[PDB]
Amino acid sequence: ALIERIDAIIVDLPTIQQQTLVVLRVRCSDGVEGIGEATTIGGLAYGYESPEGIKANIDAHLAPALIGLAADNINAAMLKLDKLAKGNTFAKSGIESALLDAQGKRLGLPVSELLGGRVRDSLEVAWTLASGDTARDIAEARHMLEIRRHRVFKLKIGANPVEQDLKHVVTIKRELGDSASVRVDVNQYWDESQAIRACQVLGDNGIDLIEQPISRINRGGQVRLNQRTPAPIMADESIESVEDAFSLAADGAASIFALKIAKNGGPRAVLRTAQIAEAAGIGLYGGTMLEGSIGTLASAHAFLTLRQLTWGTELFGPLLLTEEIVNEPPQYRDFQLHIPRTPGLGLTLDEQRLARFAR
Amino acid sequence: ALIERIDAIIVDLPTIQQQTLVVLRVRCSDGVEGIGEATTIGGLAYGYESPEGIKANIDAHLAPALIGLAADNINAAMLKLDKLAKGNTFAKSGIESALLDAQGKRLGLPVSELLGGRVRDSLEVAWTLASGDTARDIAEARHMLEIRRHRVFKLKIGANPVEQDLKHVVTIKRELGDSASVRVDVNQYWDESQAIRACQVLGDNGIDLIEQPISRINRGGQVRLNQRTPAPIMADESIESVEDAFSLAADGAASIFALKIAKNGGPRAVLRTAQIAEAAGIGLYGGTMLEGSIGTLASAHAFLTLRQLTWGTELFGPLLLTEEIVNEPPQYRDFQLHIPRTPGLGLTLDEQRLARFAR
Amino acid sequence: ALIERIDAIIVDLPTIQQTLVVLRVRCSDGVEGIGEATTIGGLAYGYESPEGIKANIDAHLAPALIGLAADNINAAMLKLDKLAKGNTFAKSGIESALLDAQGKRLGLPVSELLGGRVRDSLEVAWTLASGDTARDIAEARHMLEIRRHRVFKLKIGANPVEQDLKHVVTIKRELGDSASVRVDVNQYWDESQAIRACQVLGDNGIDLIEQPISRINRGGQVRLNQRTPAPIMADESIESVEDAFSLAADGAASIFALKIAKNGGPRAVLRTAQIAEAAGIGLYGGTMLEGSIGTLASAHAFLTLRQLTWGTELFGPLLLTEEIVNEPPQYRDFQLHIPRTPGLGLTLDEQRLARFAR
Amino acid sequence: ALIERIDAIIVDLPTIQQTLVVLRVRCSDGVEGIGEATTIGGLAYGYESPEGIKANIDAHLAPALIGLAADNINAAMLKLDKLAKGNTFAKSGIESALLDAQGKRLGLPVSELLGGRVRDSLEVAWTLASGDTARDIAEARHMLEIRRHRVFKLKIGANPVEQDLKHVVTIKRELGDSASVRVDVNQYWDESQAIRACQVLGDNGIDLIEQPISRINRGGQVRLNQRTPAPIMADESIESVEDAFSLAADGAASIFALKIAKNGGPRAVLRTAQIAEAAGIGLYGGTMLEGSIGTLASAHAFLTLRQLTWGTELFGPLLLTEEIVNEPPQYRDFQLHIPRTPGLGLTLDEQRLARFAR
Repeated sequence: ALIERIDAIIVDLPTIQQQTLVVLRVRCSDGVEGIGEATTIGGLAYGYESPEGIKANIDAHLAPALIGLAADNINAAMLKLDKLAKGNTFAKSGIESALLDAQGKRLGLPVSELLGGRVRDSLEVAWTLASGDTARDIAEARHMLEIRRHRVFKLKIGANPVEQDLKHVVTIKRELGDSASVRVDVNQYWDESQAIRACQVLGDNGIDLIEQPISRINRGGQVRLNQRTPAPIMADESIESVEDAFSLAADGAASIFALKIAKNGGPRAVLRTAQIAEAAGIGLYGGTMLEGSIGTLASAHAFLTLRQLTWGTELFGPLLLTEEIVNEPPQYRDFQLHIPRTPGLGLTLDEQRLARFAR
Repeated sequence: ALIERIDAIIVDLPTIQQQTLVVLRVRCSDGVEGIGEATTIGGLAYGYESPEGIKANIDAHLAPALIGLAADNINAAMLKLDKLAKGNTFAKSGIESALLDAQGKRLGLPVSELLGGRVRDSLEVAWTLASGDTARDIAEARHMLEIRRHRVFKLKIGANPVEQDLKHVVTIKRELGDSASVRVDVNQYWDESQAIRACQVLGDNGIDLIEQPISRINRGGQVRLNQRTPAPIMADESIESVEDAFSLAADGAASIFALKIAKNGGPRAVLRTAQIAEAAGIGLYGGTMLEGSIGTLASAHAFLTLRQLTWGTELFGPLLLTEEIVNEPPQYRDFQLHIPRTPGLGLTLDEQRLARFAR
Repeated sequence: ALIERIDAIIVDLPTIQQTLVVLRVRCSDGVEGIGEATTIGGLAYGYESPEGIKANIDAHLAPALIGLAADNINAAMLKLDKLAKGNTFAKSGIESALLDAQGKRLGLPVSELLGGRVRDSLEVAWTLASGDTARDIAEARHMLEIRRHRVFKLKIGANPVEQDLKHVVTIKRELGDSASVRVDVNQYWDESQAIRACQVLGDNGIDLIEQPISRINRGGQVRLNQRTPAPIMADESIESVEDAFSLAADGAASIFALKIAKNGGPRAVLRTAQIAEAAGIGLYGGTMLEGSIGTLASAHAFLTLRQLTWGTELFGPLLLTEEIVNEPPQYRDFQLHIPRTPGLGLTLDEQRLARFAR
Repeated sequence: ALIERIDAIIVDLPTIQQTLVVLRVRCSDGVEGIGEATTIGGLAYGYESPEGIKANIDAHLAPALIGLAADNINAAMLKLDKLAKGNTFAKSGIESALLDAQGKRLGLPVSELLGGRVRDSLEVAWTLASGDTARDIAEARHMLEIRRHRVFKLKIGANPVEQDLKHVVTIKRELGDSASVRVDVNQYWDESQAIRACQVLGDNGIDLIEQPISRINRGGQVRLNQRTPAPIMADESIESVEDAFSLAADGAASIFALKIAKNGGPRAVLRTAQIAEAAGIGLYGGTMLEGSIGTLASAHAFLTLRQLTWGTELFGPLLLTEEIVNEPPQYRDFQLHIPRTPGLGLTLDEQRLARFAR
């Protein structure tokens, strides 16, 4: 089987205002087509790759290089892209995901099987409390706990005065008590001078982990916080490649790594980061860039092969979408995401919805 | 335009007993004259440069080297002074300030514009509670808060027994509560054996940051305190040059840097320190050597170009003066210092007051 | 003066082809600023490709600046940093254009806007690219003859080590003291290969070794910086100003190559240059092979530096057969000469722009 | 397909004897996978001996896998990690057999199961073992003559330093550029001896120095990695994948020897290989002198690596006079050629298996 065609479609989907995704379709000579997803959050704010640049680069450089190569030699295809292109992990993630989807369908096996074999069939899924209103957040958390959908919550902070964000988080934790795990994500917003007292308060008031309190540019401060923060520090934005992860582990910059296929280069590349982490004794967390079912499931097939994910995952992207361009709704039940053992990613494109939302 | 003349005038001004300033006047061939200020605190106690030495060095070495050079090539003039003179940052600060003032007037642009462009028009201004009497300090702080002049206060400590200074500060903080930010400046007075418990008490009792607890000679202790003090440590006296700042950031000696044009070599030189800080993720604070409006405004035009100043500034020098040798009183209103977009520093000399206070 | 419109045009020029991205920033006061965001061969030398650069300027970068004050460049650039991470080549092209418009507006050269120059010309190196030893030596001798270049660079690492080594050493052997010979490995070797390679190179009079190993091996660069008999230069290890700080703090290189495209503009490159100065690191004016516009923006910044120990490699325009600029760069007596005219001192050749635009 | 039975058979083969442990994993779907757990001379080169390997597979390892899904190798291997610590040789033999059965099942070669190959053959070194200088040079010249090997390894450290040094240098002196000469000290020297030895070696064109000192001297390897003029290779310092991480984090070697037996299988060795790639470390395909089965399992993994700077030493089968496999390894033109047939592309020679089994 040879790679015959690769399409990159930008889609704008409505949310509970809209999430933009880059859907990849790779048609192989044997009639099999694989699908993948390259998604990011708000244009360029969460990465150098935007949906437009991703499409531009796939069309102009990445796809032309693969047409005519064997579909079933995923290693050769990706190694070729690395040689031709520096970075561009989001784009490479979608392509790898599509190639793995296609190979799974072709052999009748699920992607996790191609990746070695699963050790579980479901994954714990956290939930971001996003209203900004403390009371609403508490109400929402209790509701999600009642319907058994989530029991691990995450608050995004850093954009308001430190004391304001602190008050918010500590209040939600006191109210929920030991009924739920509460974590925070600062997304590099604080500088070390701010993080010093903040991490102390958070750690002292029951917050389980602090995700990326300061900027990736301050490597030394990450090492110091990793030694002094009462709550463990998780690296997210500091990881923009498998080599970054090695670098962070050697320095003792964090005790937990967020695993994101988009920042590593696909399902196989995230397993390298995970393995570097495992070799050094660093805890794992299944991360997301809020992708729909394709990218969420591609991430999921990889995480199912992992020995332990001490902190669970945050694969809730599909729950934020009102519409999807896939026909099979994901299974969220009893605090987890359940993954089928069907061929490939086990997804089928909703051609009607794809045409409607494509731009 | 060529630099035609440079005068260095020592002036003794009355305070709320007196502050000595070195006023610089640079006359260029096109009729434009720029003004600058080289000021220090109490002779030689806060630096190697005294008003007398500054005047001696400007007259004998620094000025002669610039006469006849182009007024509008500030980079060439300063680089020339560095080649001819080691250190002498206070003197160089006044000259740069005067050269930037002159160039701004010449092109009709404010100094901040020459420095790249402002991102704000006003700056938060802290206030030093100096009576030494706890009760008076509390009374003063409440008054300044009431008239909306200051909401960030700083206590200078280190000269009395540790417990005495500690009691003083903690009492002022308990009384003011969350209505004001309270910070301390030890000016290198403690040794590390003292700072260990002191920083712990201060940090535990609501003090936001500790400025220069120990001597610049103990680099290792600054690194340790930066890791163990509950409240972030700010470097001030450890910075006597742009290279010192780089050195301190590489060592992880402090999480905040006080920015002073006098200790760096002028407005442009302080931007280098700030940039080294920004590149390493270190927080910034706009410092002062208690200069009048000229040096305060020269400092201000530089700080307005900075992305963030997590800790505000302490540009309150003019408020301590009963008389000034400048005609335009500075704008302090609603907790801040407001900076005009007028040419140069936007100041004019009060020739009558200058003649009267010159010595 | 407000920013009214920003045009990003992809142009393919023939070489002795090179794809450039030309920026045109028109301001409400009638002043137009021009800039250039250029890379080498698609995505092989950076994360940005001409197509992605344009896509991003058109969809994100430019929209954020329309209506802003054209004269407050710091404010404009700080806005792009907030809306987009990375994207240094695009950001560089935009800043260059702003500084150009501002120079024209004030009737001052970009170098003055950046503080004031300390020199009027920069030493320029030349890359011997035939791949043939006799041919390279003949080319170098010629450049030396016409007094155009006396510093030559050799791109190696893509052939068996011993071959590349034999090549470089022969060239230096033949030229001797008449020239300065340097190599650029562009991250091709691994530490195990560079150990002996660096030793051999240094022992044979090569002045410097540019980026021998990959930026991913920080410990190796630190080791090579301490053991290589010839100084190690960082190039690809620098992808932002903070990287420069990081490398400096680690003692990973004794020389930093300075490229506006990799840092984000003539101002961002000065931040990198100053961090290096504060640490005692040697400087080198680098290039991404841009035409005159990009080369001149780089130049105006390099003219303000107290010292460029290893000179520059701003020979970019020389590789081109045609330019979309009206003023050809002045290359004479081993150097590039920069006028004191307003802005970048360049104007668009509308006719040729339309011809090579795509 | 479930795992139905696992047989571990000790076989002694004559050499130009070597004891191997052959694994036969039979699955419920009729597919049989074969593997090999081999070490050199009892317990002198590892913690596992043929007798202990068998004892442990029979009493612990195998019982835990009976009934499990044959096609979920990761799940099976993670089970062994939990029930038994260490035991990499046994674990390696088992994984090799599973991958073989899975390749046969799917009709795909093991290299494809591991991701897909980037080459069809691997460069193979040869160990000159007569111990006699003239004899070694004659042997090397011959291998070069028949185009079988051009890279030779010399095992030293068991004689007075000056003697061993004199030996190696003479061989390199005589062969010159016609060949790549390397040494393996197998932890024989102490740091005080390696200081001068490494210097002399490097000065005389030896390409690399494999494991000069003991894994117990971490600081020394870090020092030797910074001072030795020739690159230092880690072999015995690697006894698990985590060790590889540790050595990489410390900057203890610039090259890692890759051996499935020391890491735990073709998959475990890829984990080690990738940690090395992430750090900029050079790779070398190593061996524990296994016959075709072990050599092929190693090979299929090495074919997926982007780069093996120093080649391999998969000459194991060549040392044997008889094999219990039906397909002889294809050694030609300095390399080992690996087919694309299902699994390891090998089948058991039942007749010979029974003859040499013990």
